[PDB]
Amino acid sequence: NTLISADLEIFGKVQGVFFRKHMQAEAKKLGVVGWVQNTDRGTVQAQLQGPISKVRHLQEWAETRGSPKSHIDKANFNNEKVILKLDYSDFQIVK
Repeated sequence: NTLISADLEIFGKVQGVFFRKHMQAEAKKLGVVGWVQNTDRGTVQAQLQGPISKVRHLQEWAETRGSPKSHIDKANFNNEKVILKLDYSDFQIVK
């Protein structure tokens, strides 16, 4: 039904801990597409697209679960918009 696109950035101990791999794995199970990236500021950034329910599940994962060794201090969500079709075919880990 309703598709959304939404940005996020996660802060804390979030690099070097398989965060990108685990986020990608969860997104693929959920049917969420887009990308995730390590920033040069020690944070993780992503864009998520998909059915709102599935995006919400992945956003919850990013904010409260993460990978086993990650510690999440904060999660920022913004630029959410309703979209009519997906701009991505799957969820990529990007450099």
